[PDB]
Amino acid sequence: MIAFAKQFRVRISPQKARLVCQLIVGKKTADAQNILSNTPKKAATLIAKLLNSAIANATNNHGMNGDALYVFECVANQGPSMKRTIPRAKGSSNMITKRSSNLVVKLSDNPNERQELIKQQKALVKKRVEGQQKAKMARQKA
Amino acid sequence: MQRIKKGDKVVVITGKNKGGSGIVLKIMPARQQAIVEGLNKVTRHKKKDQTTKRAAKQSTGKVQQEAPIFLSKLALFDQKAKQQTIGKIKYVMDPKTNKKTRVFKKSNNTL
Amino acid sequence: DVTNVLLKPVLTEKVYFNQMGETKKYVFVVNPKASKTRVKLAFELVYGIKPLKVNTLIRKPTTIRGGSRFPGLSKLEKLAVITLPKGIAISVTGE
Amino acid sequence: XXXXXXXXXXXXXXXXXXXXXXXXXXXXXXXXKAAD
Amino acid sequence: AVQQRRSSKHRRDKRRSHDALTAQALSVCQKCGKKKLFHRVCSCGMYGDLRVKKAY
Amino acid sequence: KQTQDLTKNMKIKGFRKGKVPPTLAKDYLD
Amino acid sequence: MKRTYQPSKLKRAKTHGFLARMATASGRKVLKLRRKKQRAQLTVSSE
RNA sequence: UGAGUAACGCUUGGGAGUGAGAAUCUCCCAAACCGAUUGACUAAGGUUUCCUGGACCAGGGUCGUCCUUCCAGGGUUAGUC
RNA sequence: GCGAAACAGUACCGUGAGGGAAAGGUGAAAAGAACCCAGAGAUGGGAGUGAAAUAGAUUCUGAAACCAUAUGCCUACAACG
Ligand SMILES: [Mg+2]
Ligand SMILES: [Mg+2]
Ligand SMILES: [Mg+2]
Ligand SMILES: [Mg+2]
Ligand SMILES: [Mg+2]
Ligand SMILES: [Mg+2]
Ligand SMILES: [Mg+2]
Ligand SMILES: [Mg+2]
Ligand SMILES: [Mg+2]
Ligand SMILES: [Mg+2]
Ligand SMILES: [Mg+2]
Ligand SMILES: [Mg+2]
Ligand SMILES: [Mg+2]
Ligand SMILES: [Mg+2]
Ligand SMILES: [Mg+2]
Ligand SMILES: [Mg+2]
Ligand SMILES: [Mg+2]
Ligand SMILES: [Mg+2]
Ligand SMILES: [Mg+2]
Ligand SMILES: [Mg+2]
Ligand SMILES: [Mg+2]
Ligand SMILES: [Mg+2]
Ligand SMILES: [Mg+2]
Ligand SMILES: [Mg+2]
Ligand SMILES: [Zn+2]
Repeated sequence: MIAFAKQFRVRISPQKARLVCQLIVGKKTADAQNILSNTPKKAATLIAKLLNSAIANATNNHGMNGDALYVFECVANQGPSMKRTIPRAKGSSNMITKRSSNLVVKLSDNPNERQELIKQQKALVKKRVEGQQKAKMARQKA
Repeated sequence: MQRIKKGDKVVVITGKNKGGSGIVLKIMPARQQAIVEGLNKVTRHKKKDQTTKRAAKQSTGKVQQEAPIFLSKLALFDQKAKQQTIGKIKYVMDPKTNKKTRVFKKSNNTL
Repeated sequence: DVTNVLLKPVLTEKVYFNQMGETKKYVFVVNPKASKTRVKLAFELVYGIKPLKVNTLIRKPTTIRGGSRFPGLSKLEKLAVITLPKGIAISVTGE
Repeated sequence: XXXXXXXXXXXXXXXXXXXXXXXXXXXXXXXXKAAD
Repeated sequence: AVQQRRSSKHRRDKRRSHDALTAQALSVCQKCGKKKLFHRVCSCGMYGDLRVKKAY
Repeated sequence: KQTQDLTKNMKIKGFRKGKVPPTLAKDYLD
Repeated sequence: MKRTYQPSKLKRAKTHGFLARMATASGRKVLKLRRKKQRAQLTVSSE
């Protein structure tokens, strides 16, 4: 049971954001909040808001206990860039790419959540194989 | 002349509402639509806006209004006939008043 | 004469600052092709009190609604400042 | 309250996007490295 | 000088292997309980037993 | 009293707040 | 330093203006072509 | 990819305040440079860039509650220039 | 396909003649998401409408290069198209 929160067009870079996300993945709720509130980085007062919103909609919307949340996955996907022209010397020009990140944080209450994902994939692979087998008797039937 | 006018009784012949009786309040010829009361009730999620003397209150909750319907889905309703039925209409010109009048083709009922 | 050179009166802080203290100064917008004498004549034929003097302002067009998908220019305005004699104050609305 | 927008045009995220003309009128000169 | 050969996406991460961050040491205030980074005044202006600054 | 209450904000077209006309506040915003 | 273009109202209008272009056969040929291309700015007279 | 690398293009400290958030905004006290000038009036050119209030999509080589940016309103008065 | 399916000879470049782009698709119907929670807000998570909301205005389908996460295996005496 994964609850999540998202943020599109975050000004922080994914490269400079993954360093902070790797400090909170797998961490308990209170310790993650305590750790992230005292880290001198720009991408720390923005991941905190996303994390807080995720806690709120996990214990209010989906109805989870609140004492079992651990950071399941916090990642910063690559967002859309904006191209501008920086004037160089001797008449040349370069392209500055202000890069943006799409942030998503996910927390679970069950410490075995990976197993269910593999199970659904296993269920998905099996449905493909069953259709082939069901098609084969019918092919043989005709 | 026009197949559908503002006021005449009409029903719906396709869609979720079958045999949906209503009164046409207004006809948009350009978009080939027709607003019929009691049918196609939609409930817009009414926001709250306060920028005018009337907007200071603008009490709007779950107002259900009328959605326009394509004129093709509409069919005229017979009233003079003892057994009411759905049919098509003509555009005969009676020399008594030289005015065009709609008449059904499965009966002899005017309008 | 035709009195198409008196389009619309305008009321601002500057206008209301002048419209007090003995002599009143009323600011209208006029035909940009009209002259001072035409402004005085229009005021003569439609109000009845001879202006003491007339001053004119031309406001140049400038870009408006900049950055909006379709940008547009402004409209050319000529402003006229009528000043009635001591002790007279007529109403712009009500005749 | 009194938060509303009855005007036909009203937006806070004004639509705009900067473009580039790719102005790269670069050149070069001669040199002291000439083996003749 | 400029690269005559492109660096793969693996050597880049091998170089970045030393870019990981460290968790700053935190402690508990003895009068309000919130975590504060060690050897520094808390948000209440309470360092140890000394009233330092007015409350936030 | 009432005219004091009706002079706060509610800016008229050509004006700002504060110097709202002492007598003319019932024409545009009626 | 002094760049090539030093702006001036009078010089611009007297060199590339409508009246300057409408004084010779060459200018008439240029304006007809500009009308063929439907240029919004026919001459430097219009902003 | 180079690479989170080079670079960020001449100017300090503190007190109070606003604000959800302040080395960067407001006020005050200093401090440092200009002072045949970074002072004041204008020609040419620029064309609203001027004033008030609000905002922080975009731009400001950082930040921003702030801007010459954006929004709304306003501003240029001649018989003698 | 006319340079131009959109407001194209436009934006933009040049003193000037002149040169000259890119950009289409929500849903049958806006029925465009009331309300609640976090947040300063945008926004996000629920609720609701809808057949479909992983059709949500970033709006038909969504490929690869590219960036991240993870089940399983291997890898810190090793000369590697
Ligand atoms: Mg240069
Ligand atoms: Mg004058
Ligand atoms: Mg990798
Ligand atoms: Mg490194
Ligand atoms: Mg490259
Ligand atoms: Mg890099
Ligand atoms: Mg290096
Ligand atoms: Mg170095
Ligand atoms: Mg350096
Ligand atoms: Mg500098
Ligand atoms: Mg400095
Ligand atoms: Mg000195
Ligand atoms: Mg000076
Ligand atoms: Mg401007
Ligand atoms: Mg100002
Ligand atoms: Mg302001
Ligand atoms: Mg910035
Ligand atoms: Mg005088
Ligand atoms: Mg959704
Ligand atoms: Mg798509
Ligand atoms: Mg080994
Ligand atoms: Mg050995
Ligand atoms: Mg060997
Ligand atoms: Mg070998
Ligand atoms: Zn404390």
